[PDB]
Amino acid sequence: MNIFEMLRIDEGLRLKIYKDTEGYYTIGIGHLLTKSPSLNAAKSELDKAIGRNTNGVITKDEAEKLFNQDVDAAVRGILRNAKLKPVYDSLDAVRRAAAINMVFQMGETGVAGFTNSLRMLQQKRWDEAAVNLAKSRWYNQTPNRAKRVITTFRTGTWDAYK
Ligand SMILES: [Cl-]
Ligand SMILES: [Cl-]
Repeated sequence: MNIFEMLRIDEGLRLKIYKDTEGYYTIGIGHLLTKSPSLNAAKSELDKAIGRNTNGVITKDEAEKLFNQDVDAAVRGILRNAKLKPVYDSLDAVRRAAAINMVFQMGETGVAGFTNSLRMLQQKRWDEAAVNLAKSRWYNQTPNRAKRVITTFRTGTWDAYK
């Protein structure tokens, strides 16, 4: 298991513009196109992202190229963020994958607001972090995904994903 296979389980793969759990236009492997209610705005964001006239459909290769860029972008966002980077550096390889999953889902700014959880993760207080991570809109809106990510931070294994 790795970050790619993890996010592929959590996000799915859809080759046509769809709305995500929040109602936002999305395509591929959780690639958010726009928060705007306009499907025309989505299509135009999609065209720009892929570099051709898509009419709201992309191929598998194209969904995987977006995925690759997005995983890369989430890593680079962790490493440039003063609050995330120290936590990430302190973690083992499995729990690093959990931190990436969270940033991919909710952005660097969102994860950086989990101030208390980040401190507990940094101190390696796993059971405590997991309890605090769960007291969140994140956990209440997407409980099954959030449980898998929280289990990863708690155990340091891929058990929630097998
Ligand atoms: Cl893009
Ligand atoms: Cl969920």
